[PDB]
Amino acid sequence: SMSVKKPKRDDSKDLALCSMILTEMETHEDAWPFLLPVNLKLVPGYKKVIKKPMDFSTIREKLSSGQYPNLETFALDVRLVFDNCETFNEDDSDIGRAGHNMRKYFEKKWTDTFK
Repeated sequence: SMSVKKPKRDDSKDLALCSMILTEMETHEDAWPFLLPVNLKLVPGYKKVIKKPMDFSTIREKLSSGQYPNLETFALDVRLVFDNCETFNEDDSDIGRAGHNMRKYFEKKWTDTFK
């Protein structure tokens, strides 16, 4: 509260470490469904159904331009990519499986780096 602060958790490396994680996700073999924004003209249903589209290229641009105020807003956009994928894709599809694999991969890197 006013003039009463918990000790300062060092956040000075968070930008670098989020960028490293994002690189690792970009280079995973199963990242191909997530690299670029879904083409809203060519994928029926996507525009109406997926209220907040998100992809790794869009995260990378946001990261590079100071649009994440802290590491939790970064994790929220990564999870959004996989939550969108689950909303639109059957679990037993290549893209559905890709999304489960990537979410697992991300959550381990997240825990190992920051928890």
